Amino acid sequence: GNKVDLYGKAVGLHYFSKGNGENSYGGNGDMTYARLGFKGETQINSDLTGYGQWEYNFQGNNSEGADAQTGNKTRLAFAGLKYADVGSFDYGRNYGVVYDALGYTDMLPEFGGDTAYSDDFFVGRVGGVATYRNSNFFGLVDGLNFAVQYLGKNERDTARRSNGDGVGGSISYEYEGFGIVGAYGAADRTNLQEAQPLGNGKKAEQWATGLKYDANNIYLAANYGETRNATPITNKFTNTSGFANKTQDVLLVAQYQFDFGLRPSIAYTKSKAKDVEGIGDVDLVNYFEVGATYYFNKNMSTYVDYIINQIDSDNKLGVGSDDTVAVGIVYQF
Amino acid sequence: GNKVDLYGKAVGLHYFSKGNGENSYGGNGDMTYARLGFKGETQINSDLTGYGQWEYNFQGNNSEGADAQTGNKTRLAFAGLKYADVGSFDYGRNYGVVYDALGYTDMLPEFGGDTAYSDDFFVGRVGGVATYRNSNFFGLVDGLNFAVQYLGKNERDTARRSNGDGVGGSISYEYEGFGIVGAYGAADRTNLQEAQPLGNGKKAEQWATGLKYDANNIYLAANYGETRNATPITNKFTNTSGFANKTQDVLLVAQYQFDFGLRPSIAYTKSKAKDVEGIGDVDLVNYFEVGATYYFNKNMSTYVDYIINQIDSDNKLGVGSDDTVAVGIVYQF
Amino acid sequence: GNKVDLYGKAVGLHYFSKGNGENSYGGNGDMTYARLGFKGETQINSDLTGYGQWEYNFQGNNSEGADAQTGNKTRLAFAGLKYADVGSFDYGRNYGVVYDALGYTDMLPEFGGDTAYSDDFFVGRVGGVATYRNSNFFGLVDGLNFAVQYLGKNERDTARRSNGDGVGGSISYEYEGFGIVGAYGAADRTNLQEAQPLGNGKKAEQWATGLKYDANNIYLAANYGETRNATPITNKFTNTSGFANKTQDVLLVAQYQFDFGLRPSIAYTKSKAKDVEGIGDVDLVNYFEVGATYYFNKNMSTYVDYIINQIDSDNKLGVGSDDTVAVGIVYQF
Repeated sequence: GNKVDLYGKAVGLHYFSKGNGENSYGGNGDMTYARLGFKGETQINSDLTGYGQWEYNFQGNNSEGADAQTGNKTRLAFAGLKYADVGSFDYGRNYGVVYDALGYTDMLPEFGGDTAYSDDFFVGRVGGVATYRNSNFFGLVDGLNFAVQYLGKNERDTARRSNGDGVGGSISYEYEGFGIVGAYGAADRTNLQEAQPLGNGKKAEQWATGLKYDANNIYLAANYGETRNATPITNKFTNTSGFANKTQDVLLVAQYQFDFGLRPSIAYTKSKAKDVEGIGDVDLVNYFEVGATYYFNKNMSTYVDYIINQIDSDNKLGVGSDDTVAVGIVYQF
Repeated sequence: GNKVDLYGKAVGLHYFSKGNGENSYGGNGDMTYARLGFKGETQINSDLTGYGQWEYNFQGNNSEGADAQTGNKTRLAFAGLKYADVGSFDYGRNYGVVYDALGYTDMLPEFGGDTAYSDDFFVGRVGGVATYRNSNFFGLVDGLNFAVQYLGKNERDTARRSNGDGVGGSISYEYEGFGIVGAYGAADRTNLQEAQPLGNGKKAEQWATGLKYDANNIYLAANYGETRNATPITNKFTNTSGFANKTQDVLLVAQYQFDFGLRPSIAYTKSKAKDVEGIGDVDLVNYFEVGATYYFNKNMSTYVDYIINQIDSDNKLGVGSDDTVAVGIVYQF
Repeated sequence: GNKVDLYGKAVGLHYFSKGNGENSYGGNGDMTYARLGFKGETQINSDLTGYGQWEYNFQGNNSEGADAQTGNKTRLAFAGLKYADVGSFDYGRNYGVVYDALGYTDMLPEFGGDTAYSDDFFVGRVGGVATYRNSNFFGLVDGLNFAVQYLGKNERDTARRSNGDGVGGSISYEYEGFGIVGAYGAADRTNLQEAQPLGNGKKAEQWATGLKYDANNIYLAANYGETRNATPITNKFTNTSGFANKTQDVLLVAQYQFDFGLRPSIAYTKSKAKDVEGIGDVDLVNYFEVGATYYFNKNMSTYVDYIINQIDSDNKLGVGSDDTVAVGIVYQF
């Protein structure tokens, strides 16, 4: 009793931004890519299931010469066991447990989910996490789920992609279409992260809450959160980098799914950094979004996503101020 | 109604050239490799189909240490829609539209197709092309096909793999075994390509025609074409590089497919560069070919391909003059 | 009549060693990874089969930034034909023919098989080998198998991953649960390998014998062998490297497979280098092993593997002296 799906997609994708767009939200040019993965689950006995998943990203916008591997990576690689009502345990490269909140708004046709950074403690995909999850409180409270996650230190060659040991968890409750969630994690920073000019402190912290309504073809969600010493940043003026001492983040989304397959979307996102060395307060992300995806069926879709960028041109860190529109065509299986 | 094929091959492949063969057509040594891809198509309704394809090359002749990734790349990555008789549209990394002509002779057991360079405007696979294709003139003229293709600028880190914006197209007509085709495209060159010592001008151009007979187990084809500022070249003496101001190219092939599975092949190819800075005229490619593939069935084959190289030893750009023979064994699915 | 299996596994894997473990057997930290491959065989006729295989390793312990590709590689890539009782021939990247002996002890839950180095002449996976194998002596002697293998020179950018031309072979005999095997190969060393400070001589040689009992849920095996100028080594003091002039190697393993799925393991391995320039004799590997794998079924397992490391802290080459324990969870298909 094993079921394994090989799965994947090919995404023709193009970004339009003015001139460069070295000063835009998303950039400019061909951004085509493809994903390949497997996900499998085996029924060991009536109460026990083993499972594994691996997912890889292959850029489609590189040449076949020396730059062939740019932006190619494993996204996920983990395996786990799930026991009757006791919970599931998995270990590997997987989603940070703060993403249990951030996933609420990470729903846009192309962009969005800006604070769910990869290899960034608990907000995005990350290496070496052991994750325990429980559904419906051991089978006793329908709708009430929680998780705890242990993050092992990754002392890598850059501060940006490193972390120390840490712990995080999440609790959520869902009831006839509504959902609420909170997630928090904290971890040591490594000596290399500390040596960065930007950000100061021995612990990283990230938290977020989420509210959503997801029924009757309507999708509405909001996320609010803060981080300490955890959001990666760069000052394009001094070419210095590191982490924001604090940030406060808000993300809102509203979508509707029409039976004929159109799914319009609007959204707002703002992330503001505070106590940044040599700057003080400074916006990281600030935009409105209008977009749509058209689903032809479960295997084919197309979309447009427009980021009306509200970052101003005198942003003190050099964050791009121009708009970006993406257009995509997607075959997936 | 989705059909997706995972497909691939493992190719044990060895090249024999004298000494190095640093001065040969093809080189020398192990050239084993494998390909993995998917290709999928979904029937959206009776008249509309969505489709996607991704294909990757994994060299099999690298070690498992630092050189593990040499020559590994995505070859194709695109998705598209095809509507009743109106045409097909796809976007991504795909074959340049001049390959609609060059494919006629790109038929040898191992070598051949020399002017179908990758990441070279319209002659080979290339990034960021939007391609429209029409079969049988909207359903009105059986056998008459055309295409137009829009190439978005790729300002990459090398001249060799860069291009500016451009447009190309092709028209072909097939009738009881005979086929004729023409294709032309033109594009801006980028500032980096212009700064190269070899080749001068603001536009690249490539064109080719093709004639073939493909029936009764016979395959015969010829391609003639020219390029301006588009064929990549190197002078091994001065170690300078760039593009040939002009080239003129001819490719001929003849093959026969015996029912017992042997498919012998002979061929001629010559590509000559003109107005090369500091040289004038100079051959790029000039050889005869004799070879065969033996098909055991649709999944297994073996072949030998011998390139009787007619480049002379005093070639002014340093183009290799020695012969090369390849021997391959292929399992594919 | 083609059968192709896509296959793979996701392995959550963690190593525990004291402090660094820069001075341990196995290291420390997340070592998660995934494998993807295909293996196919086509029945050409009643007596002839074609076959191909490709296998790749994707690390799961890298970040998605610049280090994304570390430790990623093709492990195997070859294709072949197998004729009735005459034998099989394949060419590509495959197991060196000395591994026909070393495979006997390469059976531990995580570690073990220490002398089966990759890209190391005939002991491990290697590029450009043509391998002929015969089962049951042409169909005439049940249980008696042999092989010969031709290794083409690989002049790569490092000594460690290079080799010259060579030949190796193996002969084995199996009879109601017992097996005996011998394998030997020799090859030229390349000029780059010769220029290394460690190891001196024009030929590499590697041989090994094996004995095993494999029946009634018992597994016992021993391997003994020697090498000349073939085992790669480093002196962490002088930061010099190359090959051991000689080594002598022994590997023992004993395991039991309980019907309920537990498979305990114990093992001993010692590899000693001799005539090392500026040192004389020096241990390379010396440990005992205790471990177990628990198989839930054919798709799911977990294991622990503990290396009681007997290398001392004053080892003259700087070989790590500390212990390592690994813990893994594996989903495979």
